[PDB]
Amino acid sequence: GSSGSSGEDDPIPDELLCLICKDIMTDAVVIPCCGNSYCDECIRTALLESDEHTCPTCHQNDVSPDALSGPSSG
Ligand SMILES: [Zn+2]
Ligand SMILES: [Zn+2]
Repeated sequence: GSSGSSGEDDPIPDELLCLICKDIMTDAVVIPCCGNSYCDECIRTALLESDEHTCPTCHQNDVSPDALSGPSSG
């Protein structure tokens, strides 16, 4: 050996991932209804998926989509 870089490391932890597609959340958004990490889109589509805007984590009714920590209109 005698080359270097002797040691295994752990990649981005789960805590830094969404509970939907498990993909880096370019724009972490925390929902008020309950509070969870979801991709700017993940949370966007979700609300759509269901008949109406009903948060997946906690059955909500019209969860303030703007409330999210996204000043870019979402
Ligand atoms: Zn996602
Ligand atoms: Zn919720």
